[PDB]
Amino acid sequence: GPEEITADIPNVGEAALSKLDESGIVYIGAEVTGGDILVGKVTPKGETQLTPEEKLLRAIFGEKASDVKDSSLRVPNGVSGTVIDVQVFTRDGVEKDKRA
Amino acid sequence: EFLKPRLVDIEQVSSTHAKVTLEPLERGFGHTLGNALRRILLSSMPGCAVTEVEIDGVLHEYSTKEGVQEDILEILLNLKGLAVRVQGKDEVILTLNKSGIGPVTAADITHDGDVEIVKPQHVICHLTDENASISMRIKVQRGRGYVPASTRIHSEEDERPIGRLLVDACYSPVERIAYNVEAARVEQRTDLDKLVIEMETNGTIDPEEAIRRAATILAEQLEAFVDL
Amino acid sequence: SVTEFLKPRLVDIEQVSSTHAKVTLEPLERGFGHTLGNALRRILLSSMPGCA
Amino acid sequence: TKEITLEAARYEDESLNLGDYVEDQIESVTFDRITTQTAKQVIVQKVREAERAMVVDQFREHEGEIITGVV
Amino acid sequence: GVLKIVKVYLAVKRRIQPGDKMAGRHGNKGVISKINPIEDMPYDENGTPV
Repeated sequence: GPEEITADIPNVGEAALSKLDESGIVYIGAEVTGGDILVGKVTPKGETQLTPEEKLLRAIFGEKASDVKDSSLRVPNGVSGTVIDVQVFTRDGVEKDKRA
Repeated sequence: EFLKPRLVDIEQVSSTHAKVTLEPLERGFGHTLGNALRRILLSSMPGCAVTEVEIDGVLHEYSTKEGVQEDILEILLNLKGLAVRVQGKDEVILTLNKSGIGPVTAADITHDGDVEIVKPQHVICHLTDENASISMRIKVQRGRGYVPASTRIHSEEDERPIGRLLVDACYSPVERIAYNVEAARVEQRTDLDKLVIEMETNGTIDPEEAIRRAATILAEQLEAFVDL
Repeated sequence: SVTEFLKPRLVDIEQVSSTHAKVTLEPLERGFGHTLGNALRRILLSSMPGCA
Repeated sequence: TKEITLEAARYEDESLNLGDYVEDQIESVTFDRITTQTAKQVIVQKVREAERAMVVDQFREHEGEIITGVV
Repeated sequence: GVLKIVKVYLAVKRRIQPGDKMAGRHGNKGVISKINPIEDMPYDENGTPV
């Protein structure tokens, strides 16, 4: 499967999602600090296993993505910054999201 | 058997800098009091400069507005040098509104009773477009010394509305301090040194109060030298 | 604030037999060490009453 | 929205007395998309609770297993 | 083999601090050593510190 650019990133709290919109792209003019997340990128993992917990979680809820891995472009450590300009380049085969 | 120095003259040649004269001072103290008072005055005084701002229609420091002929970074750099004096409170907010052709000055800032601007002729930014305007509200708080902008984020009081801008704090009312000694009057004696201190104030601090506060600081911190 | 300070706490007074005392104080706010040292050195070395 | 009394219900004629724990509201549907990690943690906790419930159903009801075993 | 590429521009304001390599216009290099407060500076008889 392809990659996901949305803001659905697990194992993080409200502090990491506060810098992100409903589309997974950081705001224009947010004072970020080294160690935060700019663009929420999650990679789908393979099934590779079969457990009753799978049928309990993804089958019942319908969330058949179903496994995700954190691969967000985090800010390199040691540097602060202020996001002044964000560019979105999309090939004309994929339906662009709301922020695009 | 010493002679207590007393303030005798405050020569205010202009609204920005003045001279204070001390009268009889014993020999050898011309360089003790002068250097100590110079260092205290230049180091530790309560300033009243700007800390934080928020523009009507910009998202960060590095963008630009339509109508102003210089960058938001330039307006912040010019604004960080504003000389404003607060009397009643210790943290106050002032508002600015201006439209039409013509530069905006500190005299165009709302001037509610407690707050008093000292240099109305100071320029902040020009205005060129006819149907353009800026509505900035500004933050002035007390303090002393020097506070870098990086440390200002440590508050962690949810200071993340994107419309806020932090400017480098520079509140330190004195700018250039000089002193010199000379032979005093007769007083039926000799070997008394008068201390003359020339002080260059940005405009928010009167000389006599500055000298009194510096002496109070020195005495309060030196009172610890009463050993076991 | 405006007038809050860091009043020094005399940590110790090391004393050699009878004359070579070594007074150390801590903390002292930045810029005050040289000022106080200069003031004390000039007021103690130069002018203080004493018979000779 | 989650704690009221008869004094506030007096506007609505106080149909129910204060302190009632019965159901008084409902939700249409929850997306449960961003909360996937929390749902997985809750599923793990529920699996542990089900294991504990099975243990209570078998060993506790049978007073444990009084027999030789392997540690 | 790409769907979308997103580029963001971070903008830092680098201040001065001990370690910054400074120089004049011919020869006299130097690493800045200490941010000495202004009171300790050697001052001219007019009052302006260096």
